[PDB]
Amino acid sequence: ANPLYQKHIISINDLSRDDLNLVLATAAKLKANPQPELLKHKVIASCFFEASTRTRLSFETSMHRLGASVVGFSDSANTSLGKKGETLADTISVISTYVDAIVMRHPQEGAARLATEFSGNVPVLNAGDGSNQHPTQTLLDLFTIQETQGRLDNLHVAMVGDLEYGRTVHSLTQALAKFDGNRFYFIAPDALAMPQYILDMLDEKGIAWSLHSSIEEVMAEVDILYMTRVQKERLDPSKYANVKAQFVLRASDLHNAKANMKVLHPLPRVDEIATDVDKTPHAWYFQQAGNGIFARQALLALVLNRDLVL
Amino acid sequence: ANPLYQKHIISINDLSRDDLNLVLATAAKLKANPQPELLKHKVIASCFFEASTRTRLSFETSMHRLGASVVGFSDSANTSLGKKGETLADTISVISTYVDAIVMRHPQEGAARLATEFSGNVPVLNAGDGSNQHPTQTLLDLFTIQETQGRLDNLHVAMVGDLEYGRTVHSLTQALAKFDGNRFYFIAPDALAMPQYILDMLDEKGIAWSLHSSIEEVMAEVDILYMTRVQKERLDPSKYANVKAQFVLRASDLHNAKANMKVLHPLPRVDEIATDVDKTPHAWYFQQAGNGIFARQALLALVLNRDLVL
Amino acid sequence: ANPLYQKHIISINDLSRDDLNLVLATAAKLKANPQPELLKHKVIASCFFEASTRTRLSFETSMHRLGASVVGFSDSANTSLGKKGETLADTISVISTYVDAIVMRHPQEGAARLATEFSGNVPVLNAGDGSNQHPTQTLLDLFTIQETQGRLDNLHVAMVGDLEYGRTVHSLTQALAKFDGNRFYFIAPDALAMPQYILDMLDEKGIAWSLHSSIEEVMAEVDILYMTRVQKERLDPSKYANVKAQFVLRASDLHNAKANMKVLHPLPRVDEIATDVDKTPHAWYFQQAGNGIFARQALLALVLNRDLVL
Amino acid sequence: ANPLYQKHIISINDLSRDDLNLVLATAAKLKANPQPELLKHKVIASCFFEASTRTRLSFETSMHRLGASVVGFSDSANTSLGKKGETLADTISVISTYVDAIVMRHPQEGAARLATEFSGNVPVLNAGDGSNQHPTQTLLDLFTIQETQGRLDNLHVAMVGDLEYGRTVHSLTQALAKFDGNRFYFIAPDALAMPQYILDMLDEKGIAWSLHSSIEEVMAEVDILYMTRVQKERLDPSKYANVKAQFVLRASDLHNAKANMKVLHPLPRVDEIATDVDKTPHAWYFQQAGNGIFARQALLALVLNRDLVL
Amino acid sequence: ANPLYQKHIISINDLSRDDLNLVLATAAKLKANPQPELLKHKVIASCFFEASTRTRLSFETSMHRLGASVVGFSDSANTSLGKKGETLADTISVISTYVDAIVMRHPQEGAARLATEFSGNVPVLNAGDGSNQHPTQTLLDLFTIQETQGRLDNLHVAMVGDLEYGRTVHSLTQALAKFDGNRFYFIAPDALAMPQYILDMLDEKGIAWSLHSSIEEVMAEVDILYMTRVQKERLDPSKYANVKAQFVLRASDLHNAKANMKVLHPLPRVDEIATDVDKTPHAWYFQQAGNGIFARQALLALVLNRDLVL
Amino acid sequence: ANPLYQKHIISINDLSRDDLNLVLATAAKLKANPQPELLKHKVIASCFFEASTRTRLSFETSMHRLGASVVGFSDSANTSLGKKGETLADTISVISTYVDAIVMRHPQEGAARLATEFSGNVPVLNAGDGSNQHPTQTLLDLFTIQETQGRLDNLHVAMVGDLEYGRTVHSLTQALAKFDGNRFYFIAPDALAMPQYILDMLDEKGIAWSLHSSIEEVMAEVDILYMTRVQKERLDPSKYANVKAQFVLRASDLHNAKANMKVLHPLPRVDEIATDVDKTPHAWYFQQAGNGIFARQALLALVLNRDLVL
Repeated sequence: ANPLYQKHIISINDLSRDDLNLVLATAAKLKANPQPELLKHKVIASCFFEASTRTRLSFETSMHRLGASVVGFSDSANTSLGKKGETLADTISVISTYVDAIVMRHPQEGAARLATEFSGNVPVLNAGDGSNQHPTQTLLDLFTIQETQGRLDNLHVAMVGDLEYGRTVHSLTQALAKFDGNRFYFIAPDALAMPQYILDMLDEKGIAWSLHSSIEEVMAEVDILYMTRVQKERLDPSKYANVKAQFVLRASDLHNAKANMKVLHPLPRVDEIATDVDKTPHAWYFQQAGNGIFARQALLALVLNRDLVL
Repeated sequence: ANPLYQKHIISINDLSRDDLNLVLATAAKLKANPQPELLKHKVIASCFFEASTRTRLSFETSMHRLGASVVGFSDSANTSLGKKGETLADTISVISTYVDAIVMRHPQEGAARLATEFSGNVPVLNAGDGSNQHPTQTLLDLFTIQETQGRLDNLHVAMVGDLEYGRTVHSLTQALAKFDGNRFYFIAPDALAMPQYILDMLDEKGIAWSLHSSIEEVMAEVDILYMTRVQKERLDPSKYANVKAQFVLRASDLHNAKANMKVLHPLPRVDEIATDVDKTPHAWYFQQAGNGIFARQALLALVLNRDLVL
Repeated sequence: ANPLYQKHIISINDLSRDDLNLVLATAAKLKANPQPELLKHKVIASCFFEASTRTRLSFETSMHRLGASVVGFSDSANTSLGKKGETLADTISVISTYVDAIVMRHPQEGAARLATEFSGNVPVLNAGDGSNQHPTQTLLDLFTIQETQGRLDNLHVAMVGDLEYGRTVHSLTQALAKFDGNRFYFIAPDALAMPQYILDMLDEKGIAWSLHSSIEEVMAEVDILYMTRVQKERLDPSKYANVKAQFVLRASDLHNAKANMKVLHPLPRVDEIATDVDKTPHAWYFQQAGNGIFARQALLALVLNRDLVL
Repeated sequence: ANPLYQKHIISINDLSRDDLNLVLATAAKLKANPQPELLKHKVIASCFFEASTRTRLSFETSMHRLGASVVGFSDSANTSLGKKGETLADTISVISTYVDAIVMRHPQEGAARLATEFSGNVPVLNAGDGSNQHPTQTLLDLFTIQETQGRLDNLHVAMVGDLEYGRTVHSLTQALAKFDGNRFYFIAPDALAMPQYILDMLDEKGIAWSLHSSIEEVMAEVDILYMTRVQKERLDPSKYANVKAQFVLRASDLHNAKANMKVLHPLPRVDEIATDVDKTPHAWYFQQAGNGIFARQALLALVLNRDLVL
Repeated sequence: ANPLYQKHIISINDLSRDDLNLVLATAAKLKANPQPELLKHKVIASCFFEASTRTRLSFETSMHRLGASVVGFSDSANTSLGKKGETLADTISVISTYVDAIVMRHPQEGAARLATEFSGNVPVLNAGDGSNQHPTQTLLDLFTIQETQGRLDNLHVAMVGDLEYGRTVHSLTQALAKFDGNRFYFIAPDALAMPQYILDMLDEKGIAWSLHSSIEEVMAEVDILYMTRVQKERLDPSKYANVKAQFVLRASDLHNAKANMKVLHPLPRVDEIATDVDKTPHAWYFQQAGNGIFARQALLALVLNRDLVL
Repeated sequence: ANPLYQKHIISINDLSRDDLNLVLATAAKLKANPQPELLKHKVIASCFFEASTRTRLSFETSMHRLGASVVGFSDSANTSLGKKGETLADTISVISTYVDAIVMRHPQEGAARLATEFSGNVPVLNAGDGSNQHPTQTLLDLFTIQETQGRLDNLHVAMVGDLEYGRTVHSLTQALAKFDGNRFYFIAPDALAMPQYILDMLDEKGIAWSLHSSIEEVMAEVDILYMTRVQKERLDPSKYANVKAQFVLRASDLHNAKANMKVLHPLPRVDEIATDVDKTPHAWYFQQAGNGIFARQALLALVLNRDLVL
């Protein structure tokens, strides 16, 4: 069997570098040469306790593309005091007797991990557990970077926006740190700077990093510019306008940028990326989104199919 | 390739007569001899931004009937924006990287056409865009008429009800006007008569038409009686009762009607057709509904499958 | 053909003992040796006019496990007591022209039966019609009992809880009464005792039954302990606490119980079964749930597939 | 006594020319010299089964100005279709043992009248009974006309807007027609003409009335110009289309008005009266509204105080 | 002082036979000669945390009749489970610095009692605390019995309806039993018998009571016939089945009543008392209701006015 | 006339120091010697377009205490649109013809000020206009501080909590800055610090202020500790618990505090002040609340009564 056969996929931190490459290789294989009948006869449960339509669509598309059958549900803001009756445990306890794997998304952190403890030999794949993990987002991010730079080492990577709450970039930073020679740049409105324990983790690994306050300072020399999504509630509406215009990206900010550089963004965006960057060779956020279905196919394939055909 | 392969289907007006017959022929073929594996390995997106259960059921059935895989969503009225953050454009920009074709229904007019501008080479099929278009409803209407009369030319066709707001009949009128020798009769409570630009278009083509105020005047000599659904809000509730009883159909109104005539209705009905007409040979609205899955199969087949097997 | 081919499945009382065994035998066969392509090319409609996610999930999984395609809908608080335009009849009249079978769940009693009157030769399977029937729940119950005791006759069966409103146990009682040598024990807070017509039916068949008020009195000598779910609204919140602690089950209540005994519960449970019973050999409610997909596979298979392969 | 002592005021059509005069006379008297202790020790019920803030504030203020105490309720979007069990008749049978008079507004035509049949000796005053009557509105209208013109005979009065449903203009016309020599001018968007019973009534009394399509025709001759309120569903975007501006009265429309001309509107207005008329000497709708407290004081005074000496 | 000056009135069970008498005497006094200035310059809070219109109107009217000013609020189907943060205790702590007395009604048993622990020197009067107490309802009941019978000893009183939950009949029975020689007659639909603590209480005091199943048995002997109010969920269609008509009292049921016999019902009534009894001399429920303002005047008078001289 | 006769009271910034003292002196006079007939024969409108029960109760009590009559309304969640038809301006235009003064509370900022532009010579008093002003709150705060310290100058004042959104403290700060020798201490979780323009205003006036992060640092030396109410939505639920325990006050935090110090809080509180501080001599928030009715009496008195009697 391959290392990931029948394993739960809960947290980025539970994966070696070996693992990561394994996933990314499979993604690239499946993207080159589809296997629309790899999971024929499998039935996967798409369990979105917290609605997330862009996430469900991607994942369910991945399932069909492998020929698997899909059942599931999207929950409705919850209701009053939850499911109220059913413990999450009971819920998994039952569903794990219907299906061959579970993909779940939930507002409480740790829910995915909890499910593993009642799912028997049914693997669960975390599609988002509150503010904790979202591994396929990170995996899709990784795959996208590698595909476009040809490598995941010795890269110049910028992070921009709400770096304090932006779990997307935490995860991507963590996983890029299992790679050598990489160099980070963090761009944030001061009271939103990158949480320390990461930097501590970075210094301790010997990872070059620089805190800045405007995209310009570094634009000329980065390979990936990864933007997150600054909110109108987080910062207040007076300080917002006074410093908002550097956490917004226009094509005119790309005059001195490298011909290999791609701009990434987990989506959705609102105003943080002006639509005029869309037409440039740098915009790669839609491409990135597309790659989600390969990252997710890869993961489902590796977990449910004992030996992989590259 | 057939003329429709890889084309967007947005508006009835974008189709030639050739086109229409092409669709209708394919419908008839598929109804006679199913191809439950024609679209095996295709993944279609059922995107109902505005909920419409009778429409989604029909369309999704069509998809499974051709062996395609279906993913999608039905949106929930409006707490305020269903979307707020995401532009429709961004939403299509993303979904068009997951799937092989998009079937969408939306409250704004022009939404489907807008989608085509961001869907790349992914075809979109309009399943209703506000009060503008609903092409598969027209096509299913056409197919139903042809099947039952053997021809789409030189026919005597009645329209009844809310002819001012009833887009269903506008479209059907428009498309029947791409045919020769046809003759219309419009039945409406005066302040709800058929919009003029239609008639202008009809006079200009040399199309015989007569405005009436009761079904009786014409019942004896029509081939199709197509009823729309008069509302309790549109006309007030005092004038309603005073003229309501001629825009209601009972079996007793069918004594002098032709043995070829079928009564149509896009559905649903409330009281405008009494249940006693159900048992008669003229009731064909349920049949009509059934034909929906053939009109829609045909369209999907033509669009996604380069060369058709009649 | 087998006796159930193309038959509607509406009410437990419409089935002979022969029928029941036929279903259960098929369940057992399918569980032993899956037929993931038995219903290939069938399209089933999953119509939940009243939402019930544990019920829909189970049923839809059954469908995909037999290789059938699934379309449907879940309704939103049946907001009020109906779809305001469409009669249920019209709705079935239409749907029965799209699909090969109908699985429906509805707030009004008799809705399933009504559907049969408009569905043509399309079979309908009742997945719950208000407080009347839920036959797959009973069938899954039956199957679960037989599997674990090896027989459906001469058994010692306990029912616990809201026996006045608990339709789950009524049905199970009725169907277990088409078997010989069975002995019941009813445990209820007095003003919630088992409806009489049941008992009348039992005396008239010569069925041994005893009314009790605490689980203890009988625990030592039962083969099945089937628990229902007592509500916080039905009994008021003063009397509740004064007698609640015997309609709650702990592992410590299982010291003198038989090594063949299994505890059942249709689910979900809230507090009526403490989680400490989960780890014991008696807990079988999750197993029971899993059997749902075999009872339900069996029924779809028998109905849609003319001759069965055991 | 006084003719109105202990009488109900339910409908305009129940009041003589004398009655009308008495009310208006009293009104003016009270307006000139207040009697803040006239109803000391009375308790009045302000029963607003249908919420209407403008109307309730007026009525209640009047009660306080005369020294009475007020108790009551405004009602709400009714959960589950009402007090449901409790008849209006039981409600009025009870409330009428507490209080000295009942002022009530209700969504059903005839509610005020039914109250009197159960109120005993407690007079009930109608503040609005569905689309039937609203006598104090009419009385404040009359009072405004009389106060500014010095008279209720020999006037030139124009009604403008929705004449089909403007219950205000029906009432006012009825009333004025109890007086000699008035001449009427009716102006509608063609649609929404005047009820034929009103016109028939004018003819027997021998009263001049003319129909018109814009105000221009009539502006130079009128003494009162009364505008109705005009809903979004009362009319549509299609009949707001070529002539919707006379539906919008502007200061410019007033250049040739007689100096004495006043413009009344029962309020609220949405767009039918432009704010630039507010500054003209003809705008009188706010003043009209404040006269309501005198009409209402008058009714309450006359009805509760045996002999009302000015 | 007077014994009740500055005391809280929370529960019937806190009041002596003398207390009861004082209230009733005062009530009669006030009813006979009003003192509309007795509480001039007092301000009372009418705190209705639970909406109850009938109760609030009565209480407020009483305050006004005694010349006090009223402020307060009626509450609503509570969004998000309350003031949530704000404790009732904080609420009472604040309000009791504004006002001179608090009349409050609350959905929780014990709320009035808790209020007194924070109200300081401000008396609180209980207007309903969940299913616990409703003292003024009970006092108006006693007052009506006393006024019409000339007495509260040596009576023959029948309670009819839901005796399990009829908090009105529990209270009234308790109070009457503070008096000598009353004999009681209880009548239920078998189900819903009287609470054993009440009966046990009667036996110690040495008081005659009889159980019965219809009113016929008892009609010729009773002085008061007190009906409870009876809910749709309190009972069901199955126990409305063979004997539901004695649950519907009709004029015909009254042929042999003593001339003095009065029928009281705390109201509202839905179907349990037919409208044809309304005309009989026995019907006294509306009079009963109007007596509430005296019971309530009385309480307020006594509690706020140091020495109440009749 | 006194300076405030017939003036609108909209914003704290529209009042001199002289004004403030004038209000506070009148408050004290009225508290010492009530004038229950000062406003006899005035009618005030209590217009709460946004509901606020603690605010309405206080204000309405003030009006009754002065003998004024009160009419008004509380609005119901603004109902999606608001009032839809009526412009605020029209609403004030009308109400200002009924009444002698307007007290209003409204969700939009500037609504009070707008009212003044249509209210003629009727004074309006702002009872809260979105997040802008609430002057009677500040005034009651001021009066409470002065009464308990004997002076409004040279005081040591602490502000605690959500100092970024907490308009209550902004206003109190502003107004205290029209006094000499005062010294502030601001206690906040960093991303909620006191808005700068305030501080700028303070530096510019020469006002000593110190930013801190825990109550302890200063407890020993303050005269007023004024707490605001930190939300569970504003800060997120992970960071909340990590720093929550210093914005919570227990009695044990009061060991080294001055014998003149009083703890203030506009109310309501939830957990930010533990109930054990209630019993200490420092708790003054309920007292503070009481003072609201004198601040508010003073204001109404000064505004509607041309010359004051101290």
